[PDB]
Amino acid sequence: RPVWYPGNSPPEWLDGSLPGDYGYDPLGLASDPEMLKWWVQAELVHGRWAMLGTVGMIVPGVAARAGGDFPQWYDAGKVYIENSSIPFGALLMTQVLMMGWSEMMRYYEFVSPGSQGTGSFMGFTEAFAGTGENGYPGGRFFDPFGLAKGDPAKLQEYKVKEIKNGRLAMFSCLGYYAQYAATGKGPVDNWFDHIADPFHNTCATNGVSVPF
Amino acid sequence: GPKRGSRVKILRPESYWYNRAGKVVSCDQTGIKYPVTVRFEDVNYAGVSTNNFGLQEVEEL
Amino acid sequence: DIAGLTPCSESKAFKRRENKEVKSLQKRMAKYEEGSAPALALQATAERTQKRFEFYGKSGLLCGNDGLPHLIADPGLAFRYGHAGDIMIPTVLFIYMAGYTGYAGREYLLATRGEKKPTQKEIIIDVPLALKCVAGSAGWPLRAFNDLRSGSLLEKEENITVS
Amino acid sequence: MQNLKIYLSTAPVIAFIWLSLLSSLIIEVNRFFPDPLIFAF
Amino acid sequence: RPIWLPGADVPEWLDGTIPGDFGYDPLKLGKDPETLKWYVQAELVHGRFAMMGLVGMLVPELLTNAGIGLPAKGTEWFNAGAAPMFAPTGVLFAMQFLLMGWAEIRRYQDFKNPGSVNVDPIFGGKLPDGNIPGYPGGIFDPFGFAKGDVDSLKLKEVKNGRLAMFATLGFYCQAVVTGKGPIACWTSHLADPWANNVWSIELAKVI
Ligand code: CLA
Ligand code: CLA
Ligand SMILES: CC(/C=C/C=C(C)/C=C/[C@@]12O[C@]1(C)C[C@@H](O)CC2(C)C)=C\C=C\C=C(C)\C=C\C=C(C)\C=C\[C@@]12O[C@]1(C)C[C@@H](O)CC2(C)C
Ligand SMILES: CC(/C=C/C=C(C)/C=C/[C@@]12O[C@]1(C)C[C@@H](O)CC2(C)C)=C\C=C\C=C(C)\C=C\C=C(C)\C=C\[C@@]12O[C@]1(C)C[C@@H](O)CC2(C)C
Ligand SMILES: CCCCCCCS[C@@H]1O[C@H](CO)[C@@H](O)[C@H](O)[C@H]1O
Repeated sequence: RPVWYPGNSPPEWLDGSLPGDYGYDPLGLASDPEMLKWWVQAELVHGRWAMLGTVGMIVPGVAARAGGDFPQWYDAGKVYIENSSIPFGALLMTQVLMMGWSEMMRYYEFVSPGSQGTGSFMGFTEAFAGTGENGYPGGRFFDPFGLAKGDPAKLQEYKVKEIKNGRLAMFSCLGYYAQYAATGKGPVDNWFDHIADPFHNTCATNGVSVPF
Repeated sequence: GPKRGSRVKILRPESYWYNRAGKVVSCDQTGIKYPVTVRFEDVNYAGVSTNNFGLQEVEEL
Repeated sequence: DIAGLTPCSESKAFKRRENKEVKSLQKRMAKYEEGSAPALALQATAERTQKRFEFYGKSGLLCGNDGLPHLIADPGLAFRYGHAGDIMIPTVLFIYMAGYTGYAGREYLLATRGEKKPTQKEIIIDVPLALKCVAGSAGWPLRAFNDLRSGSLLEKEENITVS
Repeated sequence: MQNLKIYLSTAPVIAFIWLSLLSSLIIEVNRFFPDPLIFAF
Repeated sequence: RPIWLPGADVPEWLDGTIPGDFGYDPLKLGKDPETLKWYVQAELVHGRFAMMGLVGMLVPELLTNAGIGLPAKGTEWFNAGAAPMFAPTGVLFAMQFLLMGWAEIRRYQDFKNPGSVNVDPIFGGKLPDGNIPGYPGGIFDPFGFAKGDVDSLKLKEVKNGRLAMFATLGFYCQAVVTGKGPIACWTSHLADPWANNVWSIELAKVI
């Protein structure tokens, strides 16, 4: 198996079948078998918020080239409550209400996979029952196109794509933060700035990353 | 008389296990003054986990 | 009023006591031009200190001759004459603070008692079992009465004595 | 990770960690709610 | 069987025996049997007061604020502390205490000795009883329910009692903050749901 840092062998505990398992645990935090399935969900969740976050940053940025007046991802928080029309408290506290429902629901299917779709949440049996893997609910709502139902050999082949596209969305979304704190400008602005004058726009020239 | 492994309460006035449960490791069939030998999970001051008693003192529960 | 005292708001030495501190403080911060944080840090404390004075005067504490707020123990005095917040209320707070950790220490010793060797279980805590007790300990007043009346709180007469 | 937990469960560790959770909390309660003589608020 | 949250526990000492049991007792107050017996009655007595009581808060203020028809004297439920007229609060209070405490010690000494609060000689006259444990029946069920819907009726008492208790606490905390009446707190939210929410005022607003 094509491990990272070729020439070594994977940590002996995880050689197993996990989508996108390259044998990378250099601090050995999967050593607890009970805890590993908790990290596998932890990644899957971050990978899914990443891939939504990245597009959510780039598109309003890319939208701004043609005009169309959007903000950058930073200071899009202000611009909305600048124009407001609903208070900040009501919004953040509707978050915690609706959002906390899903997560605290998402959790007790991880704890005990049987419940959450036994029934008696507005019916909806088998939509929430979960398909048995850690971070994959499946079902009617979460899976409207009925994918991950037919051929499994094609499914396991998506589960790999999802992670590998997720691990990249995270590692890019670390760039959006870091290259904002330095250049103080949007992600697609930088993607033009370096594509225009690559030589003087590079990382060493932001005056922050390379202090003197 | 009393039998091995069965729990016991000890009424011996001078003791660290007085009124404290213990398990007989062995009982002798003999005329020994202090035949029965108990064993306690607790530790004495001396570090002693076992002692011999008389039949008149040991009582089984 | 009570016990030959006066509410600190209508006190006098208390008002000296408040306004003598700011003077000694401000005469100190005249040594720092406002471009220094020490000019700000001292300022912020003078405004911080005056807040508490308007708080102590308002809340109705009783300052004796010295101008320092005293307290009053007796319920029949604190309650009837209106200020019980000195002890009478927080003496309830503490007991629920202290008994909670008190009774949460008893269950853990029970839960960890029956085992092969409880000793190693006292050194090395299993935090989940300790968490289930920290949770279960709440409402100990109602759970103490019940171990009290059911007879499960005491260990009765198999205790050991000497002579 | 098995044995790292069991060490973190030793008596002095929790004694440090859990007091530093009170200590910190009791410190910050005094940051936002300063100078609490009586329960008057 | 319904659970408070579907994935957790149903604690060992608690099975689904009694009605209104969804398996929620985090602090584990009831454990030994002779206690759980007690609290079950403590719930219903609350659940029953809360239902009746809340309607004392809800409806009178509703009438007044739902129109001119029969405006409620005493205004909002916490403005009816005033408007005693005939008798002084010193006496009218200790008339209650003496009067209630007769009936409610009768209720306890029944829980203590279940069969008969009062057997036919003592407490002259009266003593009809016809009493099962945990519910009085007898006098207190005049129309003669427990016609075979009991189990359902039992579930319908608790589940409404559970809610009126919880809803009552809102009346307290709301009025303690917004200083308005419930339908004032009601409509003002229903008017504009966002700005008139909680947590925009005084309480989570500490932020
Ligand atoms: C017109 C109204 C009226 C009504 C409805 C009643 C009804 C009753 N009277 Mg009566 N009574 C009346 C007028 C009335 N009385 C008048 C005008 C006088 C005086 C001339 C009396 C003098 C009187 C006496 C002397 C006796 C009754 C008794 C009774 C009870 C007999 C029933 C029984 O044995 O069942 C079982 C017994 C019951 C009491 C059923 C319980 C029903 C209710 C809930 C009990 C209420 C009792 C009352 C509140 C006690 C407190 C008042 C008192 C201590 C000052 C019955 C409740 C007998 C009794 O024991 O009551 C005092 C009795 O011996 N009556
Ligand atoms: C949590 C367990 C626990 C409980 C329920 C008690 C209960 C009691 N102790 Mg005690 N004690 C404990 C731990 C505990 N102790 C420890 C750990 C020590 C020292 C190593 C002592 C030292 C001690 C002395 C010297 C005396 C008592 C006394 C008493 C009695 C009066 C209460 C009192 O004033 O104590 C006051 C408490 C102290 C002075 C020290 C307590 C310090 C804290 C509470 C210990 C830490 C608790 C532990 C970390 C909890 C872990 C919880 C977690 C595992 C879930 C009461 C029966 C007194 C007595 O017998 O009078 C009747 C008495 O003279 N105890
Ligand atoms: C989830 C995520 C991003 C989510 C983005 C979101 C929600 C978007 C938010 C926004 O749209 C809003 C809300 C409003 C917009 O206007 C603005 C923003 C704010 C942009 C990033 C995760 C980012 C997470 C990252 C980058 C993590 C990198 C972790 C690494 C490399 C860890 C490696 C190791 O752990 C292993 C693998 C194994 C161990 O043995 C060794 C070590 C080293 C410990
Ligand atoms: C009875 C009650 C309210 C009664 C109100 C009455 C009579 C109102 C009367 C009035 O309005 C009128 C009639 C007219 C007005 O003019 C006068 C007044 C006087 C104003 C509230 C109970 C209120 C009771 C409440 C809110 C209880 C909430 C309990 C919860 C949330 C959970 C509790 C737990 O016990 C469990 C379930 C499991 C444990 O493990 C965990 C814990 C937490 C211990
Ligand atoms: C994470 C900060 C708190 C430190 C304690 C968390 C682990 S809890 C820990 O879990 C181990 C699992 O093998 C047990 O062996 C151990 O007894 C238990 O205390």
